[PDB]
Amino acid sequence: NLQEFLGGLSPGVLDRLYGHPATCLAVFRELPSLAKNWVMRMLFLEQPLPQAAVALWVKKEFSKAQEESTGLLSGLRIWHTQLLILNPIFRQNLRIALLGGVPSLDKYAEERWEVVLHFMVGSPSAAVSQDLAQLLSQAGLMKSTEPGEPPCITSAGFQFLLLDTPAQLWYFMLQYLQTAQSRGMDLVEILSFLFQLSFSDSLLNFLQHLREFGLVFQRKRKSRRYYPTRLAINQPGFIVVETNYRLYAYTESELQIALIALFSEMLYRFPNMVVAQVTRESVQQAIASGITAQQIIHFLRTRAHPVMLKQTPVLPPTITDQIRLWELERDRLRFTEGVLYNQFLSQVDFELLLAHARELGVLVFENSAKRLMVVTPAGHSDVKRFWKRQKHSS
Amino acid sequence: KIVAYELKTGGVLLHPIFNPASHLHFSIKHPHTLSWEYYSMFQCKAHLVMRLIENRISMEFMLQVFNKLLSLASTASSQKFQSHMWSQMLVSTSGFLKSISNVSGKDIQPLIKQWVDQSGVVKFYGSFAFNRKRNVLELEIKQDYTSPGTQKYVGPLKVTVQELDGSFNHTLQIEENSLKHDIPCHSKSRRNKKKKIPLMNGEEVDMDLSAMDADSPLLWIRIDPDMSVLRKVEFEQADFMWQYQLRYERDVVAQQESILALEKFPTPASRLALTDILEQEQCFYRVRMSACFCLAKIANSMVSTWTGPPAMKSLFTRMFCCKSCPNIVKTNNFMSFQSYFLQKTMPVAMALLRDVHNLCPKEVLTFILDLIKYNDNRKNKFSDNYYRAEMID
Repeated sequence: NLQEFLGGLSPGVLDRLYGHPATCLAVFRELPSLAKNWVMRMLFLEQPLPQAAVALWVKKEFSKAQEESTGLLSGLRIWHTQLLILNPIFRQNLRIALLGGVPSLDKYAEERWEVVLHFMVGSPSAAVSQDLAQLLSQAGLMKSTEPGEPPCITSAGFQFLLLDTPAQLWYFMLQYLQTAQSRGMDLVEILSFLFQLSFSDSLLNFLQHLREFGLVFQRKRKSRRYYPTRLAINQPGFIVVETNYRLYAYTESELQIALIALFSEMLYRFPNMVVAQVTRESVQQAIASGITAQQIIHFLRTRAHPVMLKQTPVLPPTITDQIRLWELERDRLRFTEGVLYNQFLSQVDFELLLAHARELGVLVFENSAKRLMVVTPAGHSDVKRFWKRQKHSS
Repeated sequence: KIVAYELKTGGVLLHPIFNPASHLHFSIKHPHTLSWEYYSMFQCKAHLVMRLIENRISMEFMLQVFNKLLSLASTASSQKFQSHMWSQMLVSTSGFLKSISNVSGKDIQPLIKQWVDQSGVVKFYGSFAFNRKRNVLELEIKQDYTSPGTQKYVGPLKVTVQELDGSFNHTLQIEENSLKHDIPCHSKSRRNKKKKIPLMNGEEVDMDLSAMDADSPLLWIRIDPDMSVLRKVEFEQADFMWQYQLRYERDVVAQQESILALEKFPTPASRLALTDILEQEQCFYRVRMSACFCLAKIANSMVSTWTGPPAMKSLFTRMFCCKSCPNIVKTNNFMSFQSYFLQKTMPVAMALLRDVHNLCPKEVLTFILDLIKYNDNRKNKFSDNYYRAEMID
């Protein structure tokens, strides 16, 4: 979430990111319930106040809200104890932010995201863009390994595909920012634009990428002015599920049919409907590709036709249980690197060695009944030395 | 005794050649210049080297050597010629080796050259590792040959490995550049079924295999079990292997060395092992007398963990006191000669118990004083002087 993204930041980047135009307001809206009230209170105070007052300024009931809000805003570093006055820069910017100093667009965003997903899946016809392809490849959801051949889809790719559009886009933009820092694009400048949307060379490239994603559209041969789409700020279902593992989806866009075929066997395709079967073969194929039953169940539930909304639960218990059992049927091997010792002599002496590999992060599996500790070869030169020291101590 | 003396000061040189031994402060050319401790260790090393010659050339051939010497002497002892034949009553080293070579056809000149003419004992440091993939046991035996009393051994070396399929002997060739010796290991199919594990002798016993490793079949290893060299072994087993070697071995020197090596592992499984040795008649009595002192040392080391009464007290009241009165000792009947020795050695080890304050507990001192007060010896056919003297000790 955006709260996680902002919490994972340093004070030096935080105060700079608190730009005058929008950031002080976008981060304010994040404040879930009560911290808004305290920010408004001590927006006009130039004198810090004791912490005991803030502690006792919430009744005994519902105090956990007080502690959680205080911790969240301490992490955000909106104020400092100074002994709880707010940061002067944030106070000034917030005062400046508080009395101081379309139908075609949504369709465009939908179509652009749909073609992006078409390219993501193995669609022969899709929009071509080398920058988009390499960005998706380095986002961790795609791997090519061969420039001549079109890139394939990794295991995480299917999971990302089956996610809903809001979370899908949000995670995609999170990965975009994380890779922006790697490629060298300043994070603060690009981040501030997202906040400003909900109200330079790097800016131009970032806006080009956003337009490729379909969140914005200049509409004037790439002019300075832009008109953000609905997705920039941040529908009825069509699938009918039977009790015999049969799906009737009122789908005209090929994207939905492809998504359904990812985990179902298609039987018929009518102009305004398509018939598929959820069989062991298709479900286990998806599970092997990497999906888990939770994504499939959530996808079918969110794309649930209004006819089956009346029944509770919306998705039949037999179908849900069958999908879950099919996914459980498979349990899979793992991969790690390690080295094992033996002849550990005294018992109380083996317990002290277990804490050496656990603190360094090179321990995989321990055994106090046989004395059997696995150590990765990456930290083999540090565990052996410790063992030698212990032997010397005797 | 001899490895302690030879590592302490130089070494004992049987058969010197005329100084041959300059590492020690007296001359070994005459018996009246020898130190008395050197004379005692000389006789001790001489009879151990004769046991080694019996190990190479069997005991019946050895008794035939001695009978040939005695028979030459007794044919010599009846002549009247003034020493034409009376010098057959005098033995030498060359005559003894020649009589050995006459009766057996083997000469012992490497063994004589190593253990007589050379004046040193050997030190063995062993450690093992079990290779689960190739099912082998990789021993690692290194010698300390740079100490002042030591020498380098290059002969063969017997090792006895007790695995789940039984006890197997292996001969290792320990040349100068040798360090790793790979010996093969057998199955672990006596852990699949509960079957009895066969011992060094022909018998077999039920073992509790819960402490054993799941991947290794081997229960214990003994480097040079028959004491066929003049050696000091320092083997690094795991503590459960020492406990299995204390419980189920049919060799008293291995039970003694496992008692000696269990003092470094104060775990409660070792306390259970020594307590099961102490309760066990049909164990040799000098092993139980050592297990008393080992149990006292282990009990001193695991204070602030010890649960019930002090060590060996409940065991003393179970073995040697009345059934109706626990604190009154039974009247003295010393006719068993093994529970007499164990009874007179158990409070001596029990008095080495110490509390968290480093003072002997007043539960053991009161127990010893009640052993002294309630002592009645008007009924046995044996005297009480050694038992009362051990009570004062």
